[PDB]
Amino acid sequence: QPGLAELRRRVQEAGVPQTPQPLTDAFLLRFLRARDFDLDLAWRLMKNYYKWRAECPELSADLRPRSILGLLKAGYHGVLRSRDSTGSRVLIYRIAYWDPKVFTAYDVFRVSLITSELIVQEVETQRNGVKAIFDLEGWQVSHAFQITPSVAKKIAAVLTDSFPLKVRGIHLINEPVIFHAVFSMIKPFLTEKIKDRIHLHGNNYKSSMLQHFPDILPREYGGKEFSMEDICQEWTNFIMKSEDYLSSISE
Amino acid sequence: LLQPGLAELRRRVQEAGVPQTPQPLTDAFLLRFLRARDFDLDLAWRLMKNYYKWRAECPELSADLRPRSILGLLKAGYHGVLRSRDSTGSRVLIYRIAYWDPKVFTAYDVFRVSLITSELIVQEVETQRNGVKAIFDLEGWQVSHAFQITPSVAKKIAAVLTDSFPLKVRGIHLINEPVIFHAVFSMIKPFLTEKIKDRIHLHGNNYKSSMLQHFPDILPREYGGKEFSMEDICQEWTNFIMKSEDYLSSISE
Amino acid sequence: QPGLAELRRRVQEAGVPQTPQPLTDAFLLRFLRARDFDLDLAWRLMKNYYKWRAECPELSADLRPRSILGLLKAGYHGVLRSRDSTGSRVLIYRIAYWDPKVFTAYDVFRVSLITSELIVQEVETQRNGVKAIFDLEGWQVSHAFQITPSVAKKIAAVLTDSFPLKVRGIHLINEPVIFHAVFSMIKPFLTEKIKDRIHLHGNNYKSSMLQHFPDILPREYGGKEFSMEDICQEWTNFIMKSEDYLSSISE
Amino acid sequence: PGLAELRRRVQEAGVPQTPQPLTDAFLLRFLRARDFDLDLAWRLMKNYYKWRAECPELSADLRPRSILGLLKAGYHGVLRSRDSTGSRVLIYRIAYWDPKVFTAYDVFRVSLITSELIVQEVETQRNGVKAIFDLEGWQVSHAFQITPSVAKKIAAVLTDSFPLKVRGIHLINEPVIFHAVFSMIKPFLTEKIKDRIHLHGNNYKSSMLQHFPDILPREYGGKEFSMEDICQEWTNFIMKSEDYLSSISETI
Ligand SMILES: CCCC(=O)OC[C@H](COP(=O)(O)O[C@@H]1[C@H](O)[C@H](O)[C@@H](OP(=O)(O)O)[C@H](OP(=O)(O)O)[C@H]1O)OC(=O)CCC
Ligand SMILES: Cc1c(C)c2c(c(C)c1O)CC[C@@](C)(CCC[C@H](C)CCC[C@H](C)CCCC(C)C)O2
Ligand SMILES: Cc1c(C)c2c(c(C)c1O)CC[C@@](C)(CCC[C@H](C)CCC[C@H](C)CCCC(C)C)O2
Ligand SMILES: Cc1c(C)c2c(c(C)c1O)CC[C@@](C)(CCC[C@H](C)CCC[C@H](C)CCCC(C)C)O2
Ligand SMILES: Cc1c(C)c2c(c(C)c1O)CC[C@@](C)(CCC[C@H](C)CCC[C@H](C)CCCC(C)C)O2
Repeated sequence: QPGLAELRRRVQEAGVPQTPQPLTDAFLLRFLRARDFDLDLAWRLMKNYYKWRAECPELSADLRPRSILGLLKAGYHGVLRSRDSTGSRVLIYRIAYWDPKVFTAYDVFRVSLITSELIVQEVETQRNGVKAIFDLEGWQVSHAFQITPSVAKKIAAVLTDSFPLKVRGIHLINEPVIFHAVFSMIKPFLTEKIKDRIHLHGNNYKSSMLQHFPDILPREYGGKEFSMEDICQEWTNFIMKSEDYLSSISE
Repeated sequence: LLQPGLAELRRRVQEAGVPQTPQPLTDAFLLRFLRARDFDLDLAWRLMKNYYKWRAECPELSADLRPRSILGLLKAGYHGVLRSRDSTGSRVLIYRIAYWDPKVFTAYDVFRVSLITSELIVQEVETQRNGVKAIFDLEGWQVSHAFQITPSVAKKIAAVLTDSFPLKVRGIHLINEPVIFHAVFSMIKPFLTEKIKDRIHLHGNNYKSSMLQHFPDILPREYGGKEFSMEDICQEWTNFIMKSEDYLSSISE
Repeated sequence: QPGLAELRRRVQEAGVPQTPQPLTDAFLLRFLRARDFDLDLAWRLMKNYYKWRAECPELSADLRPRSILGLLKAGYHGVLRSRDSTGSRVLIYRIAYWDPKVFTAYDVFRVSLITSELIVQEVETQRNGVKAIFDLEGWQVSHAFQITPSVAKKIAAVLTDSFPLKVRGIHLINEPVIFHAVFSMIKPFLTEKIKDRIHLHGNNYKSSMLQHFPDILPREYGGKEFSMEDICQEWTNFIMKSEDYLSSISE
Repeated sequence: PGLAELRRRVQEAGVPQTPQPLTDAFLLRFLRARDFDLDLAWRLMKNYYKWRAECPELSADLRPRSILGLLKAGYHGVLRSRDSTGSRVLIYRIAYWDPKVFTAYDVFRVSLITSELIVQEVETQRNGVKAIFDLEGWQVSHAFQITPSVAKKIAAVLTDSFPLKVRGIHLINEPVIFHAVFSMIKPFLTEKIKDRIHLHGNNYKSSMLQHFPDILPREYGGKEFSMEDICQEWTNFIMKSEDYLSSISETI
């Protein structure tokens, strides 16, 4: 790979912490692939990733799952069994299974960080990226109370050059009108390729979702072969089985 | 062959001193109000007082009903009326925002097009009985349109729609509407009865099948019909307004 | 009094609820005094009041103060010891002391209903009305989340023709600049007189407020004699002392 | 040092060699704008040329004759003195922008012209600029000119597409709607960036005197000169620079 050992010379001569993430070839590949081996942006992303980590100890330091197990058990999150036509990983998040009384927005954010770290190891996921589907049915004001400006800036960074993962699609379903109306305002001021990656489907999402993701959705969203229950429990399994590797890369 | 409440309405009108010009207080004219409220005399009277109150408060809309000043808008293709009534007998009106040039015409000019049309169709007994449905195609909506809809204009649209014109409004259909219209609808909903809320329909960009449920076999080709085009009915309606200009003069101040 | 006899008769003819608030002459005089003994206006107000009460049982049914005692102890609300120069009762509300995670907009609205039911018993308050000062310092997006269009409609009603108290002044201090844009949207839907009774004073409110309320404000707002904390405590003690009277007029 | 590596990349990447000559002084604008951080300077340089190629209707022509009418009207002046930190201080008056005669692009070109003139000053490269926008007389016709397209260009030029450090943006007499929306945008900006944006409102005299003591025109609190003075002085400087501005413009 053009820049496999080349990039490590920038890593050594800068003084990047060797722990908790061992600076292996397997770890350094994440950053190059995440920018299509553009060595220049790969280095900015690596700096931004560790900058993001040093800025957020309450989030980035701890990847140990046992703390957000209740959320996974409640069925907040599952990853689809298959990749989409572009080979991207497809993730589903379900707002109605987040209890703001029990779990804070930072706990919920950790779930994405955990999943992101496990799937980023997959080569195809590095090349093809991820698409994320947010089912906003069950949105309460108590959820909104949790999304402070500080939380929103962290969502922003992690989706744009602060994590070694291409975001290839953000899909919202069952959003409140208020979400769609505000987004309508910010939409025209966004770049051309970015507003091609954000999709607000509303309540009548059936067919737009099938255009984007044929054959691979759970029954709840128009598919025919499995349910959210299945993939949630499956993904919950994968995370708890990987809890040791997750511990070994924590602080 | 006495009409319920007509004799008494004619007396209340006289005791209150309702303006005799520009529109004469014929039986035909009074009956507009009674029919709009299904012959409930008290409600027809409250309506009739509201109608004159609204007119007096908005003379920059209500005084001049002559079409000449708004001919450009009709020529552009802003407004047409369907040939057929819907299945409940309503007149069906179509307004197309994309043919309103806001550099050229103000919100008040556009509003006058609706007043002119309403004053013409309210002469029909079947329209008095069965009301109107209006379809707004909001494709091509611009910030220039939004800025013309000042809080003042919104109040006069609300005022005129709230018990101030003797036409029953049986349905409002918006198609191709920007998402913000939904937020605006949410803000106004608590001020509406369930009956009225259920008459307002925002269909979105994928409106064709939903709007065909309401208007089978009578829409122009552009909206899923197959017998005529929008252009045909804009021309025909424009024609009719121009032939009615002598009448429209006589009911102007 | 002009119209009391006719009102008594109308009350009887129309089947106005006799419970939980008994239809004494004193109660009927609230409606007459609120409308300067204009019978038709007083009758209209009375009907609007019962209409409002029936539309909003979540607000009107319960005037028991125990559920909102926490808000009163936090220092949300007090009433000035003196009337203003025109004989109006003067109320203070401090948004910083409403925790929207703990109290809903409906709980906060109920505080005003309780206070209003208490002060409307005063003949001078019926004659001279009220002024309310809202200190919006500490306003958060989370206070905004609770002000739905439904709540906005109830607020509008009670300030205009659905509650038998003349509103002689609404003063906002430390209000976010956004309130001015909201005020522009609302103005056409209000008459010249009511718009004239709404005052937004900003962060530098002290001299403009003193023009309206010389000598009577607490120290926090430019007066000299007492603190907000004193008047919150006094008003809390009074609301709780009145708890049986309040229970006696609750459904 | 950092200059040598930048020059290498410039030759390697095929950075356009015209209209502006790629001198050591030209490259130093980019190094100084990012305090000699080579990665940041090179990124800035790349963004600058990218911005020019996407916006040739703005970037190709810096000749001032097309916008002399706007200068003569009193739209724009530069303070005779730098501020206490050495920044160049620019004043824009929306009242004197007739949006029927000049587009937002015309008005934007004035700022491009002023910027290409002051970036030549070493102390300006080092200490950046402050800009004051007097929004008295803001009309709906101005807002119509500010499309999303224009908004994106303004954001780019203020952030990472022009080699001038923006040290402060001051708005005075702004309508409520600027303040209302900005208050919604405020919490999402960084701490450093938020401390560089200042909305003074209608009562601005004291707080403006704080940031710029003894250097402002009479109109904004000073005593030594008028806006009209510095408008005319700046207009005459721009026009005396018209050959220079041609030399850094593409051919016609
Ligand atoms: C300025 C934006 C106004 C706005 O969006 O305002 C909306 C929000 C939420 O308000 P709500 O009272 O919690 O919920 C509303 C009621 O359930 C209503 O009865 C229902 O309509 P219906 O089902 O009876 O027809 C509405 O459905 P939609 O119309 O959304 O689909 C629902 O929204 O408030 C704001 O977010 C407050 C914070 C600013
Ligand atoms: C690397 C990575 C992370 C870390 C990630 C996501 C993706 C696609 C990633 O690639 C998507 C979700 C997110 C940003 C976590 C969001 C946490 C919040 C608390 C979710 C709850 C509610 C939101 C109001 C829902 C809308 C979110 C979308 C607009 C992204 O975390
Ligand atoms: C008697 C009568 C009148 C007078 C009338 C209408 C109807 C159904 C009537 O029966 C509907 C249209 C309206 C209110 C005129 C509207 C004029 C404005 C300027 C149109 C442009 C833009 C609107 C923001 C689009 C949507 C409006 C709907 C929500 C009504 O005039
Ligand atoms: C009889 C009566 C009631 C019942 C009353 C008030 C007055 C003057 C009355 O005379 C004023 C306050 C109000 C309308 C309750 C307000 C409840 C809300 C939830 C307060 C919080 C936030 C408001 C967005 C702050 C601004 C309020 C003013 C614009 C009124 O309750
Ligand atoms: C290199 C450079 C350029 C090129 C520049 C500015 C500055 C400080 C620069 O360093 C400031 C102004 C701007 C961005 C051009 C503005 C053009 C528009 C059409 C002005 C009119 C109206 C604005 C909506 C007023 C407020 C703008 C502030 C929010 C910046 O051009």
